[PDB]
Amino acid sequence: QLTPRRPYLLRAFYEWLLDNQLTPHLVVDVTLPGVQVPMEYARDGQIVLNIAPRAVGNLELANDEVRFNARFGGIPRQVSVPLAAVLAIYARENGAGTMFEPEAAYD
Amino acid sequence: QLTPRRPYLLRAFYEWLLDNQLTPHLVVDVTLPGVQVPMEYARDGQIVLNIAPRAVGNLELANDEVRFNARFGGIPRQVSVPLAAVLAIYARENGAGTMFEPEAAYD
Repeated sequence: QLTPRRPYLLRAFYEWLLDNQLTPHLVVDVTLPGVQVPMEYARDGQIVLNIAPRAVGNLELANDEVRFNARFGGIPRQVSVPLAAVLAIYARENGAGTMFEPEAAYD
Repeated sequence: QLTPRRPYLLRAFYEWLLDNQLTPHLVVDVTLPGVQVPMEYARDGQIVLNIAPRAVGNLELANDEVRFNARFGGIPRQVSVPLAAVLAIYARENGAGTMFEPEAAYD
């Protein structure tokens, strides 16, 4: 009945990480549908994308999707990750962050 | 280690609740140092403060403290609650929300 909270938590942890001068990495499960990522880096069914302001462009941490574009292997790429497919957000350095609990809306 | 995330979590749930058209209330510990709330309404050490945009003014959910203006008992009052004293946030209509985990920075 109520919307999922995952995108809001993702935004808060993202900011939190940035304020602690950390490099946020999004952990995505590329097995799910709608996931548009550079599969060449996916391994064991999941991919870890650096989403720091520096490393990416046009970042939109929306409720429906996490979108952005960046160059991989020298090729411009447009990335789209349904929130359903967002596993966790960790800092590359320390590891601080969180794994998102499953939610009814993402079934 | 790192700074506390409660402020960011507080902001996210606050956003999440309003987006679901719910009424967010704070649950404050009036026992801690620096808490500035209209004590007349505190009950057994805690005060439930409605923080919806209407029932409040100049709401500031900063990292250090929650500040806002409101009138309690016909008299205009300034509320100020150090993040350390915020126990939980929740929707008055369905109890949706969360109680914050204790964090190091607040000992």
